[PDB]
Amino acid sequence: MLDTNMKTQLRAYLEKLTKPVELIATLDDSAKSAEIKELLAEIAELSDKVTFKEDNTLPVRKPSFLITNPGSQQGPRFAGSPLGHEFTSLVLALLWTGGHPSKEAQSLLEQIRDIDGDFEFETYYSLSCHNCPDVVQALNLMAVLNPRIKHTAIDGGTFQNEITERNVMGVPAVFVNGKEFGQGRMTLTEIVAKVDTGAEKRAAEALNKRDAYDVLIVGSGPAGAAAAVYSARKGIRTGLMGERFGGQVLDTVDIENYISVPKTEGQKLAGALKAHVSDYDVDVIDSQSASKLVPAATEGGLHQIETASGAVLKARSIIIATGAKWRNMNVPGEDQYRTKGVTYCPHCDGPLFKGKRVAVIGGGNSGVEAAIDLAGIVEHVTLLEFAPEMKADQVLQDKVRSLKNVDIILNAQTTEVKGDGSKVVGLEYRDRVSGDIHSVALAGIFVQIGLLPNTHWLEGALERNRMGEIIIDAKCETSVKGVFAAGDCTTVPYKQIIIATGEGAKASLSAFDYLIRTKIA
Amino acid sequence: MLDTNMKTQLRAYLEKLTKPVELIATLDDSAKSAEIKELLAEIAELSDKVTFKEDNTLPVRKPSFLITNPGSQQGPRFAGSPLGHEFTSLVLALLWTGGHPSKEAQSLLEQIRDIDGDFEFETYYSLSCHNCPDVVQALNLMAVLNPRIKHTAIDGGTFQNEITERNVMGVPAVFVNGKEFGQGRMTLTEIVAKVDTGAEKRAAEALNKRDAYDVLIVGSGPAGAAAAVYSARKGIRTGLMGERFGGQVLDTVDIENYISVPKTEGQKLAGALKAHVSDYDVDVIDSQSASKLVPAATEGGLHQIETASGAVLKARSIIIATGAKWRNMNVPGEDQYRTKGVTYCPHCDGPLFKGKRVAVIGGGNSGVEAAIDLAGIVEHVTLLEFAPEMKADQVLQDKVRSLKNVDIILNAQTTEVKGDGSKVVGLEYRDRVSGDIHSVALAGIFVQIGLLPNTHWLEGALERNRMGEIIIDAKCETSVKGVFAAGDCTTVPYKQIIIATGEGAKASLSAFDYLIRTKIA
Ligand SMILES: Cc1cc2nc3c(=O)[nH]c(=O)nc-3n(C[C@H](O)[C@H](O)[C@H](O)COP(=O)(O)OP(=O)(O)OC[C@H]3O[C@@H](n4cnc5c(N)ncnc54)[C@H](O)[C@@H]3O)c2cc1C
Ligand SMILES: Cc1cc2nc3c(=O)[nH]c(=O)nc-3n(C[C@H](O)[C@H](O)[C@H](O)COP(=O)(O)OP(=O)(O)OC[C@H]3O[C@@H](n4cnc5c(N)ncnc54)[C@H](O)[C@@H]3O)c2cc1C
Ligand SMILES: [Cl-]
Ligand SMILES: [Cl-]
Repeated sequence: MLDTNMKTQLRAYLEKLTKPVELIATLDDSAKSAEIKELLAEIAELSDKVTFKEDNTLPVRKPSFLITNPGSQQGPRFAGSPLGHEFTSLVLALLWTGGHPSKEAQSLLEQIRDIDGDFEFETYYSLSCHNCPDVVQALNLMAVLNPRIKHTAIDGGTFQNEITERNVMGVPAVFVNGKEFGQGRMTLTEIVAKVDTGAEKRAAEALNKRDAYDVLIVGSGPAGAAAAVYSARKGIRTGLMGERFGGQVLDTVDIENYISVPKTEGQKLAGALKAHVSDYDVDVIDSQSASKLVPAATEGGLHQIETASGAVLKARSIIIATGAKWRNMNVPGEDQYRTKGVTYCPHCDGPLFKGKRVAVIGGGNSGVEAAIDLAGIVEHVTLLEFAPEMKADQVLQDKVRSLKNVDIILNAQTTEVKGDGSKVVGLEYRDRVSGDIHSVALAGIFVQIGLLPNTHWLEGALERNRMGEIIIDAKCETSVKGVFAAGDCTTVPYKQIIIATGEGAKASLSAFDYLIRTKIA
Repeated sequence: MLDTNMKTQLRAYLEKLTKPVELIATLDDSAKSAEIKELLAEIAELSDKVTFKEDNTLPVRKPSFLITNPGSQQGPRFAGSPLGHEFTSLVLALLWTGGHPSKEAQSLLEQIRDIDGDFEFETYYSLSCHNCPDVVQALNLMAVLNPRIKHTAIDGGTFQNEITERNVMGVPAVFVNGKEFGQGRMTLTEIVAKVDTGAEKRAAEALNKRDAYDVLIVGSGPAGAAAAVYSARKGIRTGLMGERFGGQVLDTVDIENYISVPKTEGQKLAGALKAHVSDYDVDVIDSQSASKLVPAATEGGLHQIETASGAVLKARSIIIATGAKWRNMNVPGEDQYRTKGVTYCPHCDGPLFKGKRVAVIGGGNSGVEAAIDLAGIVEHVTLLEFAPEMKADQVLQDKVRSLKNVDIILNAQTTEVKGDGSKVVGLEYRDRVSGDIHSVALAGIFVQIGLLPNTHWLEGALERNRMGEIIIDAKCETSVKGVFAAGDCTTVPYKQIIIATGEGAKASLSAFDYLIRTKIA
């Protein structure tokens, strides 16, 4: 059943709905059906914009419910329990249906809304499974975005019978129009690339007719832009493809460590990178997502990059510069206070809180070192570690535990970020041991949870470490000849703009060397 | 005896004398004395500003000659033959005496002119020795700069007797005021550091009383400036010492690959780096040369940096960022056409010569790849390799030998760069096999001979590769705990401004990590 903290979190999330949401259930006399009925009734009382209706006559699984807006039959459907690890999947399905935007690439969202064709997806999950959430969330978002795409996420614990009849060997297990589609972790980009394989739009057909490149750079944040300038300066045929030019820089509000520029803005630096790239002959391709790398069958041959849009670009050398997603706490309040107290930048804004109190989320070496540094300039620091013991090396723990102005909370998970509409003013978190919720007043929150390199699409194609970073050497060479990598998606120790531009340059020079050594004279 | 090409080169060099030079010989009846007499008479006929006088009554070795200006007794003295590998040492002694400036650090020159005290140096060399030239040249420059410093460079082939009486075991062998001073390769900085050890000036005594730093950065070109910004942003006590702020950037005229800046000037970028560093609390120390690194005796202890001026700075961590000297052809015309056709930049100015002819000096992988690239955009390329066979990998040779617009000259050494007062117009070089001199008309010369990392002062203290580059890993860690390195003085594969600033940042973050792990709480 929903426990007290899930109800508290859900209420906070739902205050944000801008459009009404209706939960339509189809139930039978089973015990599980009674749990679902009680669950939906409990969710509906948390918000004025959410209502519960039941129609036991519909030709759908029992129990199951549709998440939609009044007056429509559009939306994802959950068959069985949507709690456990799918709680966040349920929260997102409610918020997106209620008008909340997705954080996915805008070009990807647009391609999903334009998908032609009918696709009925079904995904089997288990409440304890850790990789099902991403898959369920990706397909639910597609169903919210395009009425021609249906999705029913099925709880394997409730429809145990189906899992044996259909040979499901592991979760998450996805079927589309009756046939196996995929198993295991999958990103929205990879799902879209696999399903929208028909006559591609104008953009795709055009890309398919481009001549092969001497170097194609994938991703256009600072590392890729830097590579593009260096390559074009050598006069070779250069392609730079990416989702949106500028990478993380574009949305950054204040930057004070891009060497030689005391202070600039994300939009202006991104614009300057664009102007530097436009000073040369570079084919800049925007609004495209690379979905697959197919290595050259021979030395001096061509590598291929497939895109989500269905096109295939080809080149003599490749530079991967897709960056990384920066992990969130995923709690109510976080998005709203995104530029008003919640800080994700790895090495900035500390002097901003001199004389104030802050928190650091994460107890690994970076988290503990971030606390030690902040302790030197802020009035106070609260550090929250999810595990029962800090993960940092011993020597760091010993030093952080000797600082009077720092408090270490173990076995804790943030449950909410509080504000007054203008700035952050506190956070609430939960003691994993006892379930109790505690509050703490503060002006800043430094999230230092981790990074998620945008490299899943390269799985099995280039060697990566356990965290997903592409392994490179000093020359930015990968495990595949002619393929290089630069920036935050690689094993480079620190993630900064000036570091990424320097890596992009190195990768471009290595690719140039590789080209002269292998290109036919 | 002087051969025809040495006479040709010397005549070209001496056209540049601005002040008259007098060669004063003291000779005996020996055969070697007759050679010296003929040599000096031959040099004096090559220039209106050079005269030969002999005074066999002076209390100096026979044969020997003083290189000075009329009316003075100041200058270096050569005892025996000044030819063979000392030819360039003789050329420099003539030019400096004739008013030509040294390319050494200005602060170093100033310290030499201010040396108090009398020092009579003697250096034994052999005509075939390869490391004697630098030592002889360093001491000769000191004697030209300060009358209280005398130097007599002695040809061991002529004074064979002395070499056995004084136990000389190898050359170069230096004595000062009668006592052994040093043996082996030595730089001017290291010689000055060892001889000027008295009551240091005001600057030094002041430096000695500075508190220990949390990080001291040695060298203030782009890598060191970047490190300084990153360190100060962490709020630690940061010192940045260097000879002259800006490093190679300061004298660069046009820069078009500093990412995000389509085009700027060396003076302006250097100024911007200075402004970024001044936005924080960094103790910037100029006009100082590090001469020795003394590693901390214990973890968490202090490393020491000794300076040529006699001071000792100390710090918990050190970042070495001293860059590299870029090798020259060392021929008449080169200096004068420094910014007018002769290009040393590793990856710039190629499109500048579209439709024109150029040369590339150097046949290693960089030289051959530079030729292949230029061949794509210039009308013609002549590549000169000193050795009898290109050193580049086979695959590169095969490709460069298939390009019709490129000519490869093996067994060659440039002897002169020609111009019309405004721009380069050609070069002459010599065929090592036959001695013949050839000319070639052209508008550009790309020198790609090699780099000389400014790391000799670190010999034996940090591990370096055969070329003198400090070995580092991805985190910029060296072979000594708490000492990091960044930029052109390290093993980083490519030497560029944007690459160096990114490395400086990495090194600063690694030093910060090291500091939190070892500094007492
Ligand atoms: C909120 C915030 C503030 C920050 N502030 C600073 C700061 O002040 N100073 C600083 O130095 N650093 C800062 N950083 C870190 C800095 O932004 C990164 O280190 C830098 O942007 C990394 O550059 P990059 O080129 O490697 O990758 P990114 O900038 O991530 O760019 C990669 C690009 O590739 C795109 N892409 C991803 N996958 C694909 C695919 N499959 N196909 C095609 N394109 C794809 C991405 O969408 C993106 O546009 C900040 C980071 C954050 C999150
Ligand atoms: C003529 C020319 C043009 C160039 N043009 C470009 C270009 O357009 N774009 C580009 O990207 N790159 C260019 N480069 C290369 C670029 O300048 C270098 O890669 C860059 O300056 C390296 O920075 P650095 O900080 O490592 O070292 P450097 O700039 O060399 O600076 C090291 C500093 O340390 C000082 N120092 C040395 N020894 C000591 C000591 N013992 N104690 C104290 N201080 C010391 C040096 O004198 C110097 O000031 C050019 C190079 C040359 C020679
Ligand atoms: Cl940052
Ligand atoms: Cl360059």
